[PDB]
Amino acid sequence: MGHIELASPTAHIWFLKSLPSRIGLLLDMPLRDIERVLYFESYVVIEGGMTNLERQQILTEEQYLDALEEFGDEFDAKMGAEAIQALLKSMDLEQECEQLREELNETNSETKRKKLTKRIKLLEAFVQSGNKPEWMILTVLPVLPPDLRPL
Amino acid sequence: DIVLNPLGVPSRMNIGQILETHLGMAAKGIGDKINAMLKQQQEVAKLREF
Amino acid sequence: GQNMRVAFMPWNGYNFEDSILVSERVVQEDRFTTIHIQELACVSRDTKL
Amino acid sequence: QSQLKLLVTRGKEQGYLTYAEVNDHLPEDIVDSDQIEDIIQMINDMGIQVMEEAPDADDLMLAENTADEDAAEAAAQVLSSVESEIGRTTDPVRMYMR
Amino acid sequence: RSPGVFFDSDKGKTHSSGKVLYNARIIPYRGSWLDFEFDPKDNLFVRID
Amino acid sequence: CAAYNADFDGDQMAVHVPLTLEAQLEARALMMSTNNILSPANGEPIIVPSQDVVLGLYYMTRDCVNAKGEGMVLTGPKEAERLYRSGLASLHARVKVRITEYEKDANGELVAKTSLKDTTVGRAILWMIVPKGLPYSIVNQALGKKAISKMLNTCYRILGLKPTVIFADQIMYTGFAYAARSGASVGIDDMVIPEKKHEIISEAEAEVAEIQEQFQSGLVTAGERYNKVIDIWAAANDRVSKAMMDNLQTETVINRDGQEEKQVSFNSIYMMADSGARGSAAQIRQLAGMRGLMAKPDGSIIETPITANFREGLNVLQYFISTHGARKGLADTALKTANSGYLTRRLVDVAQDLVVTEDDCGTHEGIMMTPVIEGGDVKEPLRDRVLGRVTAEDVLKPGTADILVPRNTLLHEQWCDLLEENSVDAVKVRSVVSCDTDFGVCAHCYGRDLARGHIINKGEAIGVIAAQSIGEPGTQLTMRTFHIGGAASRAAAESSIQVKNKGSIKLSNVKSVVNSSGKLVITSRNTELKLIDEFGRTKESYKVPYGAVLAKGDGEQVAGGETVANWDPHTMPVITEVSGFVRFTDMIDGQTITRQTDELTGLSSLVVLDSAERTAGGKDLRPALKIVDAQGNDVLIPGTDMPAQYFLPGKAIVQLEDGVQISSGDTLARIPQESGGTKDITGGLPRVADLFEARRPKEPAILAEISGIVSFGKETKGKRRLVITPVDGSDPYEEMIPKWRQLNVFEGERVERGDVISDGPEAPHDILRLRGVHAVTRYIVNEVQDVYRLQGVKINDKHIEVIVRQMLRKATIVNAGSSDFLEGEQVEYSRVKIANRELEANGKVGATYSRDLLGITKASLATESFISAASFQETTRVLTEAAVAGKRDELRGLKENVIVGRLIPAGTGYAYHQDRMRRRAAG
Amino acid sequence: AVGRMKFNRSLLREEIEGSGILSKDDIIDVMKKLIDIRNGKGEVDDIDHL
Amino acid sequence: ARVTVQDAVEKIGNRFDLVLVAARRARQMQVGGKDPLVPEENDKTTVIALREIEEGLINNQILDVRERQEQQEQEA
Amino acid sequence: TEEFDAIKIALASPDMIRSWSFGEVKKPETINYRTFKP
Amino acid sequence: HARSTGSYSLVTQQPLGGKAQFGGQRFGEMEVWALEAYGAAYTLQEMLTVKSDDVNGRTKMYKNIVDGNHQMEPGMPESFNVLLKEIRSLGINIELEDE
Amino acid sequence: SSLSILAIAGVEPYQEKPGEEYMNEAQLAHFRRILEAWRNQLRDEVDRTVTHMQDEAANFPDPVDRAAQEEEFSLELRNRDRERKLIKKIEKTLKKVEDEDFGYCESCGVEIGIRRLEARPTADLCIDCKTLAEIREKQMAG
Ligand SMILES: C[C@H](CCC(=O)NCCC[N+](C)(C)C[C@H](O)CS(=O)(=O)O)[C@H]1CC[C@H]2[C@@H]3[C@H](O)C[C@@H]4C[C@H](O)CC[C@]4(C)[C@H]3C[C@H](O)[C@]12C
Ligand SMILES: Nc1nc2c(ncn2[C@@H]2O[C@H](COP(=O)(O)OP(=O)(O)O)[C@@H](OP(=O)(O)OP(=O)(O)O)[C@H]2O)c(=O)[nH]1
Ligand SMILES: Nc1nc2c(ncn2[C@@H]2O[C@H](COP(=O)(O)OP(=O)(O)O)[C@@H](OP(=O)(O)OP(=O)(O)O)[C@H]2O)c(=O)[nH]1
Ligand SMILES: [Mg+2]
Ligand SMILES: [Zn+2]
Ligand SMILES: [Zn+2]
Repeated sequence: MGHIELASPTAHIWFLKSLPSRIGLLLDMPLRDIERVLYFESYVVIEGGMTNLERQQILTEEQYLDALEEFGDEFDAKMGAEAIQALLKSMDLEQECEQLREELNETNSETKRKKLTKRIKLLEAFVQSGNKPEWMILTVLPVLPPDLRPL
Repeated sequence: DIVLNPLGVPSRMNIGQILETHLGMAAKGIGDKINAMLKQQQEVAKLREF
Repeated sequence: GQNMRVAFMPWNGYNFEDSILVSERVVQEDRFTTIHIQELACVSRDTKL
Repeated sequence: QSQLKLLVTRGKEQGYLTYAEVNDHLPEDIVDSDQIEDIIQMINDMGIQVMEEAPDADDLMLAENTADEDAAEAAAQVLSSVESEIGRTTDPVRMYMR
Repeated sequence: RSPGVFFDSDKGKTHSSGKVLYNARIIPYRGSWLDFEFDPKDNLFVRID
Repeated sequence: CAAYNADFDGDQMAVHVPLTLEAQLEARALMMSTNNILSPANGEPIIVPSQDVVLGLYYMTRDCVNAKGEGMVLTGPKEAERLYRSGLASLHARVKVRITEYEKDANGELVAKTSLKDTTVGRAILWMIVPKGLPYSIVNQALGKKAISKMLNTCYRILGLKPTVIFADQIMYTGFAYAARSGASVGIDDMVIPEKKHEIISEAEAEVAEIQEQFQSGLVTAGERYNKVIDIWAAANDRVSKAMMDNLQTETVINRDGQEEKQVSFNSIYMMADSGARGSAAQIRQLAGMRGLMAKPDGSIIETPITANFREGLNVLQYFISTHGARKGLADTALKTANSGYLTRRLVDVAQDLVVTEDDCGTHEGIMMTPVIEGGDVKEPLRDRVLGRVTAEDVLKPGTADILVPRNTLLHEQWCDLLEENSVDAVKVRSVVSCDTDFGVCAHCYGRDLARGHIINKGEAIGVIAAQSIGEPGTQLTMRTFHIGGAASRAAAESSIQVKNKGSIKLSNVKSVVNSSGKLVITSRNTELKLIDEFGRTKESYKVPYGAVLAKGDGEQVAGGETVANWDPHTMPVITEVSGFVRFTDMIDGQTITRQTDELTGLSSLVVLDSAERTAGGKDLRPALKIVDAQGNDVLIPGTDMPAQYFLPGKAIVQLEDGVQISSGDTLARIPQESGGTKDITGGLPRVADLFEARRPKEPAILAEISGIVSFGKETKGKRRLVITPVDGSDPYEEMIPKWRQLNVFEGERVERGDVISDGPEAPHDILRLRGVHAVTRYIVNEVQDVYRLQGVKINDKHIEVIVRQMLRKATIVNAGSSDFLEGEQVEYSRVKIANRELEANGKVGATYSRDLLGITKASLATESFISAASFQETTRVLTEAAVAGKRDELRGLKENVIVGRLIPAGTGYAYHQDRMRRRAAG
Repeated sequence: AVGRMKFNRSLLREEIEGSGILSKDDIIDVMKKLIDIRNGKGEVDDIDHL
Repeated sequence: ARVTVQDAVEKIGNRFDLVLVAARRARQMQVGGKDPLVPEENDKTTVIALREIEEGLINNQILDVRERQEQQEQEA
Repeated sequence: TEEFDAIKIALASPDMIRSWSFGEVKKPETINYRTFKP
Repeated sequence: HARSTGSYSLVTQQPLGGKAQFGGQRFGEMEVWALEAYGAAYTLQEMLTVKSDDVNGRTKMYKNIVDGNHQMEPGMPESFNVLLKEIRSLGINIELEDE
Repeated sequence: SSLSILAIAGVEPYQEKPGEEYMNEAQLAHFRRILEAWRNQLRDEVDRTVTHMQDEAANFPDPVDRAAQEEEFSLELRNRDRERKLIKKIEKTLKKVEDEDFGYCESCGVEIGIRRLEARPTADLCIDCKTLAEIREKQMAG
């Protein structure tokens, strides 16, 4: 087999467009949002420090512009699949799972409780399998042996 | 010349082949009778009449 | 086609199913022998050798 | 209440959904050539794939209805998308054009 | 099918309570279509092809 | 050829060569033609003579009034044959012959009995072949398709394979020989137009003329004319057919020495019909009769018929109509077969993996097999249902502690014969569904029935066997769904019972209340009335509804055809247990009831109005019928403290008003209920698929969840409430029910869990939940098997049973202790963890589970290994999920191993994999 | 010309050849015939008639 | 016994490990380490091994004992 | 040929993708069109 | 039509089907099920691998037949190897584990 | 003539007496007999039909004769379905006779002719209402 060094990190279609979008539910981000992010229409705040913006908040073109102008430093936001990969790498599976368990110990509402449980199971399974989320985004692309795509 | 299975007639509701066999046998009977009257070379008149 | 003398009867299960029994007499007279004209082509190309 | 809440019900309440419906029930926007493709594929995970002009026979539509799974985020996805009317300009041509 | 005007019924299936809803479709040889159709409530609707 | 469904009209066949030595052996042992003569579906032979053979044998055995050598005495069959071949006697002629039959009387000894039988020459010549063990009786008869098949069957059952094979070959050769000697053909004059065709046709035409004249009179719209004409034509057609067949069959009026006689004719076409080689009455009809009415495209039946026959000639119109019908059928056929393929494939996907893994699970549970005694007789006897099943427990003679069948014994033919000699009715048989072993089944619970004779051998893949057996048929079944709604064998009426055979009367599930004349009026909803015969067996079974007056009770002998019960169908009487005056409770005029009262004899038509018709003040007022004594105080129902307060439902016509001393058992108020009384037969192919996909049916009937006195609830909101209150347990079970539901039980009644409350069809899910596993499995088995027998395709229940087991693969946990408390989980993992808990010290907790029933599609979708699921499911989805999950596939299954090209774990390769299991986790 | 012939024949007019494009009086007659069949003074046509 | 192996299954009832035993024996016969114990009728070794099984001379236990016999003999 | 069992599925990490591959394909060309060597 | 050995295809090393080329019938899914109905594991195994897709196995078995020995060497079906290579071409790691 | 609906039973056309009231005991008995005979015949015909279907069904090796044997069965089953639909109509008519509400039009109170009831004993409406309803039906259907 061969491989290609991709210059811009590209998202793996299967983990986005498959009816359950596993990037989306892992990141608890709707599909339309991730779509808008990859196609370069809006930014997302990656660790926006002691500011007025959350960590999975989308910013439009000129809202990001007015913010950067106002918040030059201590403000990390980006666009595209590399932004998605970056925010994916930084998310702490185990600690967030423990938070979820604390919520389960404190939270008493039927449907919300069920949803919480579902997420808890999902994360548990992921961290048990041993796959790190950042791999859903491809950096190197393998190329099939020539004889199987003959000329 | 050919031996055809009878059990194919009644359940295969194509009965026309049987009438075809009968009428064709009759046609060859005529043909034979003419062959006989010609082999003896009877006369124009008799072939004509028949 | 051609018109043959047929007899409707079972002849020791060789016409068991829709199969047909036939006499050497038909093949002897060559009345069901077909001529088939087939075409063959040999093409000589030039390889780089 | 919208113009799809009355559809999604039918889809599984009457078994299928003819092309006519999914055509007129669309909002006003994302009519773009074959934008439907995504909503038809979501509606297909519930069991529809109706023929030219909605025929019928054929007691077999529930095997394929079961062959399209519980996890129905799609429902949420479609709802959100068709409840915001952000132009789903997927084709890069349009976005670069803008 | 020849070009022209056709009056279809598409009966039975129409809401499983009868409501036989008719429609006249005007089809040219080459060009967009005209459709005049009914509704359960007896209202006459136009469709461009 | 019958096995291959092959025909010699240019059909082709493929030929493969087994290469390895083991493959050669595998071909020769399991796959050899001679080893597989028995159909895997039922036990009977497949290789039976097909058409030409049967014609020859039929010709050979038939008897004739008069021929050569009437009344000759021959010293044996060889002399008979010597006589026939010399032309001194006809091949069929009634004759006295000396024959030596052999008998298996001892423990496999042959005892020659040698005496003079009255038979035909032909039958003796045929007897030459018959192997030693068979009784002469076999050949003495006409010897048609049925008889010949029974001949082969008995030959197999008594002697064994090797002789049955040799005897089959002999039968073929002799049949062909003598068929050729017969010289049977088919001439134009052999199909005789019945003399009276034109008579019936003229009658039918005159009748249609009268109906047209009576139409122009204005007594009937067009519809009546159309329907009536079509019906008259149908009757004319069937009568003409019957007249032609009557003319045809027995027309040989051949003469004996002097006067004459009449006999079973020797018309070649007729013999081809009756022998069962080709043709049925209908096709003969279409040659010699009128080919009836035909249908246009739309399904409507055209009024004018053809009336012509193929012997005569049709005309343009008639041929055109016949084209309509023909082409419609021809076009439907292809699709039908191509969809039966789909049914078979989705039936194999669910069951593929099921393999016989264990020798014996050691379970005591089992299914109660009875002779299905539907009313008048034994529609299907026990022996057929129980043959080849292992027993769950010892069966006792009609006298306790007289064990005749030790614990799990395989029931072969002779065991069944012994079982017949006694009169046991019900036998617990170990079933595949209740088999206890996880990850497969046990040899014993399955049983013998296969192409071979013996108990199943360990390792054979039963899942795909059953799927194949259930899929191969299903092409006889008419494609599109049909309906009949006939139920020929009903109960003669709906009111009175009519005992068919003189036997003792015996009641099941009842509590009668003797009335004043002394009749056992039954107040139980679930009552059945059987009949024991001379030697202690259940002959007749009848269903007696609530409130039916009886005449003769229990024990007394009923003579043939006595009306033992009587009641008006559309009338539920309310029956009193004690005597005294009826007191009126909450029956205000205008508020809840409408005064319709009669004169002296005390009749009324009071209608207990519901909330809608009740005025604004009478919303909660439940009008009741108070059971008071002469003194006033509520007399209590015998043994219980409840004063019977019969909340009369809507339209309770209370005849016996206040002031009429009710005898213990007099009807309080007659309530007319016009409940639908017919069980529309359903059938064809799609209904089977629909039954297998376990679709909750239309307006479903409802059941009771827990027991206890039932009660009403919030009045007329669009679904009246039913509150089942347990006498012991907690009260609070409210179930809303639509108004259109008819109720079988009164409000103030104590129902038991899972009795029917409303009429109609029950959803299998409820059956499983309330009644449990054996009830749902029996329900499915019976319901599908009815469809398959409706067309006359015989299948053994075990295959349907394995499938049903595949449908129950899943359960849902409601308790806790180690799981997630709500996950749909296979019953095997739960059962092993329960074994863990119960063998270990700790409960944990727990955990109590409930079974779920899934239709074969979802069940297939619930596969564990992902290579199979990718092989037949949306590959992208399963691959993506398995990639994220890091799931690890041990493959363990059949289809996985197929895909990887290693040894299937079934049959010859089971040992291989079993070996590997021992090599894993070992030294 | 075929389309026009079929249109005019469907509305039972003696005139065979028209101007190809849809004259609006025709449309009005069309709605009249539609509401007629909707009332029941006519049969609907089958897409399968030759 | 090239007609019906019914009697061999009556000897060994598995009907599957039967064919495996017969394959081990018939391969031990083909590769001429041993010779047939039945007078050959110009048969191939398949039906020879089946005929050897049906007379009770060979089964899994007899195969294993004779195999360990030849092994321990050849060790010397 | 190994005797195997248990086929494992997981997301490919970039270092495994580098691990399987023997070389990087930088130019899109396929063959020399004159002499058909790669 | 009959075929013992002949030409194979480029990508899927199956034998070519047809009359111009020797041919080579085709064991389908239904036939697979049929063999599964019997306990016939070795015939299925050969038919699936040594007879079609296993190159080394097929040549070794040819030589074995010529030598008058009848044994077998199934190997991995080439279609399954292609499957692995195509899935691995994606970002999906599929490895044959060991114990 | 042994081909009508009065022929099935051994009954001969009735004859309303001069001062005879409309629905009397004798007429009700007459019509009850007629309907019961009609029903029982139809059920026995269904039993015949089913036995025929159960005997014939077999697997044919030719696709152009499986259609032949499944093109007469389709018509037979059609007739059986229609008669099954008519058995519910007969049952309802037996319920109106048993309830003593037989012989009058369901739309308007007018009584339906006796000769019409001997023509089609299941008649529910008078000829006029029948015709109007038939028009409304064909119009809502087609
Ligand atoms: C020429 C012919 C018309 C003949 C005609 O109109 N005769 C009229 C004869 C009238 N008379 C002489 C008989 C007198 C009247 O009938 C008196 S009365 O009213 O009947 O009393 C028309 C009718 C169908 C038309 C073709 C189709 O569209 C398909 C296609 C469309 C393309 O775009 C152009 C090419 C095509 C091939 C057309 C060609 C041509 O265009 C056709 C043949
Ligand atoms: N199906 C069938 N078989 C027939 C028929 N007639 C004879 N056979 C059997 O087929 C077998 C063939 O034997 P032969 O061919 O004559 O003997 P051979 O091999 O030494 O030449 C014989 O049994 P066998 O093979 O020796 O049995 P076994 O001892 O091997 O178990 C024979 O009994 C027949 O009509 N039909
Ligand atoms: N054999 C027989 N059947 C009868 C007769 N009378 C009525 N039926 C059947 O009973 C069904 C019910 O008829 P209705 O809907 O009540 O119409 P109706 O008042 O004119 O009787 C009809 O089904 P349908 O679907 O309306 O018939 P169709 O539309 O398929 O032709 C019809 O076929 C009869 O006299 N003889
Ligand atoms: Mg054929
Ligand atoms: Zn068991
Ligand atoms: Zn009226």
